Amino acid sequence: HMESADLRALAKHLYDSYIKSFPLTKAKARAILTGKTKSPFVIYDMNSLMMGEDKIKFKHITPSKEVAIRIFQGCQFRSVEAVQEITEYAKSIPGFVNLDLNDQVTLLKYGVHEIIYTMLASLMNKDGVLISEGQGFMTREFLKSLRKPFGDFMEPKFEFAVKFNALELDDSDLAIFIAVIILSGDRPGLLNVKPIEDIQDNLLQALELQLKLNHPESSQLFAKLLQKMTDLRQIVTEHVQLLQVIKKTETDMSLHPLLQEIYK
Amino acid sequence: HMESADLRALAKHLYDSYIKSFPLTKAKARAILTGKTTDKSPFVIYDMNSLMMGEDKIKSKEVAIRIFQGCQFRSVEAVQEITEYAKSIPGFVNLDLNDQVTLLKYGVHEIIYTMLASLMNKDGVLISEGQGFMTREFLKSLRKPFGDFMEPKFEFAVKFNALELDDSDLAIFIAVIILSGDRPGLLNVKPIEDIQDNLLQALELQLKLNHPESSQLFAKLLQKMTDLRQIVTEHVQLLQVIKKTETDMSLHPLLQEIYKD
Ligand SMILES: O=C(O)c1ccc(-c2nn(S(=O)(=O)c3ccccc3C(F)(F)F)c3ccc(Cl)cc23)c(OCc2ccccc2)c1
Repeated sequence: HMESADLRALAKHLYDSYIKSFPLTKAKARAILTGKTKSPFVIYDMNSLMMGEDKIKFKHITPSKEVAIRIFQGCQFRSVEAVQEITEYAKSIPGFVNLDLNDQVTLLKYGVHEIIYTMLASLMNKDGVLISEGQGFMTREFLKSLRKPFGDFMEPKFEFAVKFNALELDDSDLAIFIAVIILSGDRPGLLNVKPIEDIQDNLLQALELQLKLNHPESSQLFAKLLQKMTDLRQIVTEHVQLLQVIKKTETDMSLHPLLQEIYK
Repeated sequence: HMESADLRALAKHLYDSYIKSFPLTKAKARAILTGKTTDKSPFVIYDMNSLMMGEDKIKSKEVAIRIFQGCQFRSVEAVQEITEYAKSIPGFVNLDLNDQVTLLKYGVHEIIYTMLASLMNKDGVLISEGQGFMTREFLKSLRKPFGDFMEPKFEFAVKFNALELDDSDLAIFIAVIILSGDRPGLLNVKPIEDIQDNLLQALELQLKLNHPESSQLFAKLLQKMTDLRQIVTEHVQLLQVIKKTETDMSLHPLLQEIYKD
């Protein structure tokens, strides 16, 4: 199908583009989280949150007065930013911009949720999550302690991330894996599935070789990573069901109509 | 890590046990569905009266209920066949007893829909050990919530069947599903994942030898476990609607235990 040297070329192409499109790489985030590097400002309670916004000025925690909502909303602000970074990255995947324009939009629409969850694990450990390009760190305990349903909104993301991180993928692995997710030929409404699965076949070959060369001791890591695509689809659907319960319950949630449109 | 000849021995073992455990194979089912055989033609059920004639030929309540009850009777039989097969998977019966139960609890339904695809084409499904064939249209036309019970299984089967797996492939794939270390409540994840590693190596080699032109079939088959998980969840939500609506309607004790939690 594809020759080994071409698969290495595709892997390197995707890695180079992944570094340019995403500001905070997994390699950099792990340096911050482990204490192996300007320590980030830590948000662990209500007062430290108040000081963090006053001193660091986090752009997702600014002008809807209740903290739990403010944080919940802040997460959606960052997610919308991440969609644009993922969209730019996808343009670098060989073949993608040659696809039918509606199919490109469909692949991004249904794939960004899975990729956001995947890449959020890079920024997490069992104790919290990096924010604002790594300058802040919000503790798991503070997040889980948010009232009513907002506390239980955050914890599932940590539970997935802890399991996903046990695979010990690095950025060069993740760049191919993210590409594989985007090129899923089973998204609803696709007009021309054939070139999408043709590209995914190439990407899967490149991921397989990448994993054997970069983790030669990690038996069947390729298979195990593919099994995580089950966890991703399952958690996205759960996430959707969680929002719908918020939307139908919480009357303090309204933003400026123009803001509501941006985050539709 | 395992040797090539050891992986071929494991595939042959599993295929052998699969033939012993499941009376209606994919190979037999396809001979029935494709026809050109006067000794294996099924009686076709497409409406009430042909169902009426079916009782006499294949051998007191509402039709949609009788059909539903029939599936649960067959589901219990399938759980029995699947449990027999699992005991033959090297290492399974050596596991902690609670884990054996847990793997079966969460695995039997994913396997049932996998092997049900073998009995399906786009127009209907074989029943009663291949003697009957019930049309998709007739099933979809059942009243209440029962009409929508089967259609998602058909939608999966049509896609899954496009992979063109045979029984020797499916024997390893089914084993991989059972030995899933991510089932909730498992006590000893590590020995389960050691077994699945061997099974995954064996499935990979099997697919390369038996489908050499079918690029990345291994990867594409594993992505199908996502479709399986979704169908189980849909089915469970349908049962709960039934439990709260049909209060004269009982489930088999074996089935009730599987669906608890
Ligand atoms: O930098 C990043 O790469 C980054 C990306 C995403 C998120 C985040 N998004 N969301 S989300 O809005 O629910 C959402 C929306 C659409 C689709 C998926 C999701 C989601 F999968 F993740 F669940 C979150 C919910 C909980 C948590 Cl802990 C994180 C997120 C992110 O959070 C950083 C953050 C944390 C606290 C306060 C402010 C910012 C960072």
